[PDB]
Amino acid sequence: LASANVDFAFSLYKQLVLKAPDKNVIFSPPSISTALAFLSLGAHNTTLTEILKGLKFNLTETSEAEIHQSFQHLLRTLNQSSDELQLSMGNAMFVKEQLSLLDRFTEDAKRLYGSEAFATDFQDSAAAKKLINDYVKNGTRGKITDLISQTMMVLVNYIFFKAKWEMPFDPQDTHQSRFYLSKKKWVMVPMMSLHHLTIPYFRDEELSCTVVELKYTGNASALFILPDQDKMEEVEAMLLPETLKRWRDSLEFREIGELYLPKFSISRDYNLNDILLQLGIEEAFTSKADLSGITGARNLAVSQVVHKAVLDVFEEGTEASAATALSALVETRTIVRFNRPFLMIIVPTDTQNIFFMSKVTNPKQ
Repeated sequence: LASANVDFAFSLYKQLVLKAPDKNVIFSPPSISTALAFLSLGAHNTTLTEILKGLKFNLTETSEAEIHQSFQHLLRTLNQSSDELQLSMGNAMFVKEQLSLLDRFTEDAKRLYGSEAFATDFQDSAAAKKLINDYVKNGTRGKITDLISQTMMVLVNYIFFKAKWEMPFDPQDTHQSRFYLSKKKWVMVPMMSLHHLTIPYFRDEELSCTVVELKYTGNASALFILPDQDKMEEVEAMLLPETLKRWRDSLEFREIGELYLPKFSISRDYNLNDILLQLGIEEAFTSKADLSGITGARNLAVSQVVHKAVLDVFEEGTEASAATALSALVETRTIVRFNRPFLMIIVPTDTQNIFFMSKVTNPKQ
């Protein structure tokens, strides 16, 4: 169920951070989950089993069929670009001209993942690569080749997101301010702010961090976690499903005098080969790969999996795209200030799933 998608998200995060301990992180779990399951559609035996288990499903409790039904359901709900909250996701395949495929593969891909097919000419690589990159701004790509190569096809999943803050910031309350990277180093950042507000709050003394929730208009919210100084590594160590359930259950309305949140934008390009290997998905990258469900023959193998994501946080709200754009200072009562490394998780209000995960160590990066 959705407990698999959340479980998969924290497992991925732990590995990305071990790869890079002091850089910014940004990724979309549901895009990476759907792409892998889209691939597993033409897989068999051990190759199949490693993918489904790598995704954190309990096979002793769920059949393969039920798993594809869940993703079909997940796709029908997401697509809702109208109620002030825009969210969209699609799948597609680029195939080399004159490449035979099994009727069942083509059919199921269509009925379960809404996949489209495009006749592609890879012999003209430079142009074939640009077309695919332009088609996928935010998303995941799986390059498939001849067992043991060239390029037979590329599977893809893309996502878009745009939302409005339920309590907008005013461009006139944004001021240049400090942001400490270390306990003695900092940079200048546009700091937004709100005054005299009541929002859900909770102080986690166990992990030494502060949690706050800012809603968007529509069925979604953003959670911001502020670890005390030199405590990020300790919060990261306990980033598990249970902790999330506990933070969301402990939130209580409280009044704040001032809230300062930096306006930023971050993007990342990931090569996921090593990571997936660390999670148990191995055989599909070898000669022993069993992807006979695509063309009928065991002559295909996965060579490369990449993920790309962009996040923009500003006065009006949040968007998964790039940016383009008196003010008298007050200081009194209580002051929550996100002027040091923090975490941000975007989750739907009535469900236990996550659309975006990110950590901000340096906003000017």
